[PDB]
Amino acid sequence: KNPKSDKFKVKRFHHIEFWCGDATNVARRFSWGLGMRFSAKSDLSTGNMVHASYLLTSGDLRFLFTAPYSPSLSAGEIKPTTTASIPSFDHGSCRSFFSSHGLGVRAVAIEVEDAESAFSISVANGAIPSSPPIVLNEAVTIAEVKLYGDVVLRYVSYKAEFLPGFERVEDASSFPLDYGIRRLDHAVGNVPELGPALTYVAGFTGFHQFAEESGLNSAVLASNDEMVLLPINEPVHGTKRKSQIQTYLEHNEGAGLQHLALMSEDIFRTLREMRKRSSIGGFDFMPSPPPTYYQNLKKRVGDVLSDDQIKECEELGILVDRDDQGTLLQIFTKPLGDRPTIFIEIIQRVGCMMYQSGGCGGFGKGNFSELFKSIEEYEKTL
Amino acid sequence: KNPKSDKFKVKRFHHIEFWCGDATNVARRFSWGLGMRFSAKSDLSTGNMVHASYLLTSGDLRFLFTAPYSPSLSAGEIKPTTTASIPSFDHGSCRSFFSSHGLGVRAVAIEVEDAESAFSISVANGAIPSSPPIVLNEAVTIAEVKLYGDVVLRYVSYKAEFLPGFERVEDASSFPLDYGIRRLDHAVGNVPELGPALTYVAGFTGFHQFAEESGLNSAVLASNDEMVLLPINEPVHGTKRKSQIQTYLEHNEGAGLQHLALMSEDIFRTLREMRKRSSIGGFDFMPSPPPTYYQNLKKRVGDVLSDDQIKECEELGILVDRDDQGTLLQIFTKPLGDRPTIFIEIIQRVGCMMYQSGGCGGFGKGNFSELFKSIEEYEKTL
Ligand SMILES: Cc1cc(C)nc(-n2c(=O)c3c(C)c([C@H](O)C4[C@H](O)CCC[C@H]4O)ccc3n(C)c2=O)n1
Ligand SMILES: Cc1cc(C)nc(-n2c(=O)c3c(C)c([C@H](O)C4[C@H](O)CCC[C@H]4O)ccc3n(C)c2=O)n1
Ligand SMILES: [Co+2]
Ligand SMILES: [Co+2]
Repeated sequence: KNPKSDKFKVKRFHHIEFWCGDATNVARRFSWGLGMRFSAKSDLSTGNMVHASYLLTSGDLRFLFTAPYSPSLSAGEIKPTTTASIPSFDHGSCRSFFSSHGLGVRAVAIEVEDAESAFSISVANGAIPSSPPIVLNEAVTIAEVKLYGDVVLRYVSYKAEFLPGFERVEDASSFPLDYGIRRLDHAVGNVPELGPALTYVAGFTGFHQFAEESGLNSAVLASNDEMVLLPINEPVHGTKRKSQIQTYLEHNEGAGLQHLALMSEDIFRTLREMRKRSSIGGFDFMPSPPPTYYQNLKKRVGDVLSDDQIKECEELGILVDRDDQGTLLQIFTKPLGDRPTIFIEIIQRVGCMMYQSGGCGGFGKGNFSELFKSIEEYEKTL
Repeated sequence: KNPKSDKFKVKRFHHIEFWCGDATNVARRFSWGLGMRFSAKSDLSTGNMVHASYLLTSGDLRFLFTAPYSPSLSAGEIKPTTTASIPSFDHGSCRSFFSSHGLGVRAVAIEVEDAESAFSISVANGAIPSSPPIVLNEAVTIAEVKLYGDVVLRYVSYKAEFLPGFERVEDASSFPLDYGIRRLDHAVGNVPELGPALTYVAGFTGFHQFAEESGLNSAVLASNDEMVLLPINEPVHGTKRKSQIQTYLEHNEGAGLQHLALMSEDIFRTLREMRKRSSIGGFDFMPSPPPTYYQNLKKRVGDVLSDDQIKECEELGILVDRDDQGTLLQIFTKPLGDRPTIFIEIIQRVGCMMYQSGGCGGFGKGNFSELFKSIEEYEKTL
């Protein structure tokens, strides 16, 4: 069931903004590790005395990395005279976020039909305002409401190239890296209590519940065409192994974004390229499932994947799940930074052709049982 | 003249510590960009609840990257019960340093015969104490005094593997990168007033002055065998072009470390490898001198470098200077992070064979005039 109850017209995920201590070093690391090109900038060289912001892109995926300069460079400015290209930016909010949470996602940005109306309707329906609608160069409108913790849901709408005040990046600095990642599939929050978090967010968006012992409860909120997908997790206490959601909350100092799932047009090539770079500046992946997991794939998805394609999943540590509608290939990175908090998921979906409907195959919930069983079978085998 | 007036026995540069917002991302970026291997760690996986510290090495060059965790993880600790592996670390000092200065060098560490005696003699001779001598596992002693700004001169001495509490890094995480960098040649501070800075540092070390219109005055302090080299710069005001030292002080919020000069055993190979990676996660270099500069090298160092070796300098943007004792090959990176503050110099020295004496060829002061003249000649040519 999809009641299509969005209270305002939502299009697609637009970008993700990380708040950083040094945007240059995080952006260069992510660019090499994920195969994302340097696409735009707003910094001292573009007249921005307030913050350094660098945009990486791969297909439709947009990762923004932002850090504050010394407040002294902009001390004579006021908001009417600001040189910041992102008017919601605040030195104090950014420093406090990073000191509290470490490196992580400040903004989950979605493109909407009209950011001013989305902001008003959201707030009229319970959203806590964070930054009011601001029109940039009579061209782009941006507004922000609280999502969970210190993460904001950012609305952006365009009259008709990222944002005014950003400059497109010089070719020599723009190496055309590409490992096959094409768009953001979903963005996942960890919270202490799932119920109130869902009620808040579904309350002000109209997003509906998407139909779907290991330490979490989770549910997924979705827009009308189910292309904006926002899962939310809560911990389950008193288990044998401590909940990874609770470990997140402790190290993150509370709720925040847990993982970003990036859709690849070729998850085999993406993982080959990412794994080649894991130990030379890139990202590391979680430990691979045992061979028993891959023997069990024949019975589960042997009608979807060939023996060679299953063996390729085994070589790359790829996990596989399946819905009543489709099939899911997924893998998780180790944490992106110092703290055991945010990580990345790489994903590719098979099925649900109509274009492919959003969330085809689910989110991998079936792999909690399949991993456990396969680990037990492997332990008993040896 | 070398009076050999060190007040305590100094050996060599030991390491450089960067204070970071996220140590993981800076260390991975530096590793790929400079060809430095992941050598040791002290973090949550080693029992450190206080800070994440990662060590990169190339030859004798040691770069340490350190960031604080949430204070809540260590809130029940006291200094007698600390899990920090670096006892001078303080969450508040680190957060304040980074918020004030951005990414940069907190500690210039030198290996001494006895860190407790070096600390006592330094303080008895005017050094401002920063962290008292602390003996780690009855094996290593560490102590810190202020150098300039918020940069400390760290003393380390060994009874007889980086520091106790650090673990050597697993092979799979340790990719054996190497672009030829072998040791730290010198470390340079920017200060508002050179005179008092020199008098302070030379006062408590006994380091002597090393014998050597463009916006700076500078002088170099050196240990007895002149293998520890600490240049210090001050701005010169009222010039045509604004002093780069003054721009540093403004963006850094005061004095701090300006550049680290890394000696390569093969500066041609180092620059080839670094430039291949500039736009895929590595470091960018300053704009190359005009061809007139390289035509002028024949008259200056044609007895030192062949035509092919001069043409190789031209291909790589390498600068060349010469002493009465030796010849200097050098090049500078763009700033390492968001702010136009710290950068890196790659260097290789020819001559002064006895081993090679420290500082052979000077520090490139002759290239201020040579660059200007060659730019004027190139402008007139076109
Ligand atoms: C090393 C380690 C330690 C622990 C405690 N769990 C794991 N782990 C996962 O984190 C994991 C995740 C994050 C997902 C989804 O992506 C999420 C969806 O987007 C939203 C719905 C629920 C979310 O879980 C799916 C399966 C997972 N499976 C099987 C798993 O085993 N891995
Ligand atoms: C783009 C740009 C803009 C400006 C204002 N200056 C430059 N520049 C330099 O920064 C530069 C530096 C940093 C050095 C040494 O390494 C230092 C020694 O270690 C200590 C003694 C003095 C120190 O200068 C040598 C020559 C330099 N030359 C010729 C130059 O032109 N480059
Ligand atoms: Co997921
Ligand atoms: Co130098």
